[PDB]
Amino acid sequence: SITENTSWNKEFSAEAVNGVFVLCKSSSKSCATNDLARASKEYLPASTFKIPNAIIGLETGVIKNEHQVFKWDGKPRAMKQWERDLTLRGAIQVSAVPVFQQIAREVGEVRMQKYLKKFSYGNQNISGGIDKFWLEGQLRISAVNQVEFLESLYLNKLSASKENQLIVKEALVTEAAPEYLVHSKTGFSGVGTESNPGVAWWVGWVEKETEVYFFAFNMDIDNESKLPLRKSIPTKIMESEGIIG
Amino acid sequence: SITENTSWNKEFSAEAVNGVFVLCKSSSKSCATNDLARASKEYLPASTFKIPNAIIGLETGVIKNEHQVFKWDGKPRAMKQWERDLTLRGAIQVSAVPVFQQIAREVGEVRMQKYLKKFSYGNQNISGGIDKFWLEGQLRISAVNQVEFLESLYLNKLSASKENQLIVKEALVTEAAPEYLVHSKTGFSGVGTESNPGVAWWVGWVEKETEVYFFAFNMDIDNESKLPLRKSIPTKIMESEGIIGG
Repeated sequence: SITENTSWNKEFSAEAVNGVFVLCKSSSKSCATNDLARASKEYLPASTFKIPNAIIGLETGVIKNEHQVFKWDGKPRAMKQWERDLTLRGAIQVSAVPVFQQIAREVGEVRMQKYLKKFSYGNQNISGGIDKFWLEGQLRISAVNQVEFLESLYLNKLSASKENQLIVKEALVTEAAPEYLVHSKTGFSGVGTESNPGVAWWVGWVEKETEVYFFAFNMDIDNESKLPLRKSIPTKIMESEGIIG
Repeated sequence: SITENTSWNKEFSAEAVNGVFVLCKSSSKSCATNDLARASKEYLPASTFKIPNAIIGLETGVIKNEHQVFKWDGKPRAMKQWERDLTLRGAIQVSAVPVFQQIAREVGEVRMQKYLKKFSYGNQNISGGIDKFWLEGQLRISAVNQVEFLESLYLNKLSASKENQLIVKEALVTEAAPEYLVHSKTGFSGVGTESNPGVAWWVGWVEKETEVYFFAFNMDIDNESKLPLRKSIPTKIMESEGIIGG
């Protein structure tokens, strides 16, 4: 049961951001958001899709194990940060699209469709090209569905081996302290246009002491300069709730 | 095979210390140390023993899974740091004794002995009391053996399920950046005296870009103020090797 916390809009009004934050304590049965309507509205997942794509790559054997190195062929890539050999974790953490485009091609449409049905992943529409459906195609997922999916992963309840779920979880670690641990992933589809803006995401979970909080944030974005808000707005909200290391 | 780099002794002498650092690139077939003799000398593992103990706990079913919460009964602990409920990761990282003493008791001496044989864990001598052999007992392990054991864990080659090895590995993450990840564990037997020192440890591995480095450090400790050197000396050596920065 999700409730609407109107005070959480304060953090969005300052930057004139149209977006949504969903935060759940312990389980997805206890959630709150700044915007009930937008919470279940579906958007391109962009690089947040690297989470299911990595699990599927491991499940199908396309990715051998957690120590696979994705070698760079020396050919130009869109971001300099991607122009190097990367581990599975590195490729996820730097959001190396071309690595995951090749994984998706090797998985193929039939297997991709099967796993997204098992994972209950959004509208499950992978039309738009096997290497671009999550970037510019027809796939859509809401913030609420992201939290449901992440909770499954946290609990090892996805239809995949526990080993493969654990591998992907360590790849998502982004903040670590003795009694505080964050697993998270960003996404950014691009800037679209003023009338049809892009979308930016931050999704994950926080473990503080013996509690766990699942979260998903998205926002409309038409100016790349606003990108950091995808982390700072959720972080400010979480810190205001005492979720801090 | 392991080579000696005496130029590293500088980093220890400056600060009072008698100790050893072992550092290996890619595998334990490419290792270097400041002191070959001390690299193979065996010392009490102290809380570095939480690594095998946790794996054994999971393998035997004593620890249920990665999400088990170790609840505090309310009775006082040596430290207030531990008078709280802890996850497995928390119990490893705040180095919560009583949690691991109970795990050891439940595992029992016969099973504990069996797993330390499978893991080739030091002198495999667990006499001294089942809940204190790694803290005050007869168990000893060298820095070289620590690296070998950690490399096996990294590769999922210990005699344990891959799932349980993965669970324990996430619990050991202590630093995280996109292309830099550290798994590590400290240990400290106590502050001894100048003539009968305690031992302090830092062991782990660093994944930097697509390379991996295994490490194990120990030092004699006879002054409480010197404890942080267990991280700063290895850090300085690793920085000199180009691992830390760029």
